[PDB]
Amino acid sequence: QVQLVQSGGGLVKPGGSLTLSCSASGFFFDNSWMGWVRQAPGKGLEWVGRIRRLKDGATGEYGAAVKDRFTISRDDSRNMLYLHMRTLKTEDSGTYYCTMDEGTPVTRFLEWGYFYYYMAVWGRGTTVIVSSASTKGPSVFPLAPSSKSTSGGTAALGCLVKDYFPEPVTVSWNSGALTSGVHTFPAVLQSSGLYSLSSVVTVPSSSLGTQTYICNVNHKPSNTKVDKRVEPKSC
Amino acid sequence: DIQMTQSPSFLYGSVGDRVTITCRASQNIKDYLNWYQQRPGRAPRLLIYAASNLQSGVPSRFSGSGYGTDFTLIISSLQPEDFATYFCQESYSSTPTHIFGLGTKLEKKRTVAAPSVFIFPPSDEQLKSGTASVVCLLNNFYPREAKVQWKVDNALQSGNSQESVTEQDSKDSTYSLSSTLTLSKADYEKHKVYACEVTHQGLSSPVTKSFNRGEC
Amino acid sequence: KWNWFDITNWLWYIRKK
Repeated sequence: QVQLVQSGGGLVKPGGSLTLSCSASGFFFDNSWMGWVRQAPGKGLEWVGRIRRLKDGATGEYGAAVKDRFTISRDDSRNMLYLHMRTLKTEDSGTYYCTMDEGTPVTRFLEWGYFYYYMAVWGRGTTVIVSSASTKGPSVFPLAPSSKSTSGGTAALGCLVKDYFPEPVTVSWNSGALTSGVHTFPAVLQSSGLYSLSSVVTVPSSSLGTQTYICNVNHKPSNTKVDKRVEPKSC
Repeated sequence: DIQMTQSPSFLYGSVGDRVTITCRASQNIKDYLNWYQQRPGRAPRLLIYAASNLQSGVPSRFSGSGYGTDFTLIISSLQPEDFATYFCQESYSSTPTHIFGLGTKLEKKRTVAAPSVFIFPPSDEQLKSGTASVVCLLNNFYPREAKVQWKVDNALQSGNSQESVTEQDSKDSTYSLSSTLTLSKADYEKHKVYACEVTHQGLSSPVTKSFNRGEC
Repeated sequence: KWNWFDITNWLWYIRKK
C-alpha cells in the first residue's frame, strides 16, 4: 500500500523556520506529482502547494497564503518530499498533510491541454505549533455550585483550568470515580497565547451536602498536578 | 478569486438515510471539482473527482453531480463510518485564496432539546490574582446551533469572551457549550449585574441567567 | 516515464497544430 511517512514539525517561535519531511513508498515516486495541504486547529483544509516531476522541470506551485514564505522540494533518489517554511506566523499552526497527487486529461476538444487534478492519497499529517509561549502549568479555579447553577433537581459544578502551555491537560473527577454527567470542553487558545479549558459535571442537588467533588488536573509538559476541591457558594 | 460556499455546516442524519451536501462556486468552473472525506481522527481521503467520478474503493452509496456552479454530494444509505466531515475543492484554478469549501460535518439525528443554562461567578482566588472569569454553561442541547450574548449592567459585551463546544455525546447525541467572559478585576468590581442570554431552537424565547455582585 | 501530464501535453500540441 502507498505509505507516506511524515516527520518533523513541533514547536517553533514566530518568525522562525521549519522543514517538514514526507517519506514515500509503494508507488513510482519519480513519476508522480506531489503536494501539501494544511488544516488549522478546528478549521478547514487549505492547499499549500504542489510539485511536478523532475522531467517536467520540478516546478513548484503554491497557495496564496504561503507563496512568499514556503518552498516544496523533492529528492527522487531517496523518495523524499519536503516543505520548507520560513518567517512562520501563529496562523501557520495546524496539521500539515503530504499528498500523492494524480490527474486526468480533459477530453473536451476546446480544453485539450488542461487536466483534472486531485489529491489521491494523503499522509497522516504532522503537527506544527507556532507560538511565543513558554511552558507553564495551569491555575485551577472552582466553578462553584449555587442557586444560579441549578436545573430542576440538579446542580452543575466544575473547574476552570486556566493559562497553561502547551497542550494537553487531562482532567478527571474524584480520581476517576465520577464519570457520568461530566463534560470536559476542548481547550481554547487565548489572546495571551495560553490555553484554557473548563470541565463540568451535573449532579443531584441532594448530593452536594454529602459528596465531595475534586477535579484532578494533570499537565505533563510542566510536570504539574493539581487537585481542586469544589464547594458550594452563595450566588 | 473563486469562492466555494458549502452548505450546510452541520448536517443531521440517521443510519440508512439519504443525505445531500451542496457546494456552490462563485463562477462557472464546469466539472473541475473534487470531494473529500475526513473521518474522525484520520487524514482526509478522496471520494469524487471531476464532479462525478468515484475514486477506487469508494462505496456505491456515494455519488456526485453538477456542472457549472452548483454541485451535490449524495450519500444514499448513511453508514456509521460516514459520520465525518466533507469538503468540496475546486480544481479550476490554483490562485484562489481558499480552494476548499469550509466543510460539512455529518452528525447524528435526534429530537430537539433545549439547553439547561447555568452561570458561575469568578472565584475569590482568581480575583486576588487580578482577573475575573465568568462562565456560562449550556448543557445537553440539540441541534448544535446556539447563540450566547453577554451583558454587564445591560451593556452588550463583544470581543472579551470565548466559546467551546463538546463533540456530540455518544449516548444521547446532545451538545454542551461553555462561554467564558474575561475581565480585569478592576472592571469586574465596577459593575453589578452579569448576564448570559441564550438563544436556541428549543426555546420559545431567549433565556437569561444572571447574578448580581451584591448577592454573589 | 509516461503519465496523465504527458497525455495532456500531447493533446495541447494537437489542438495548436
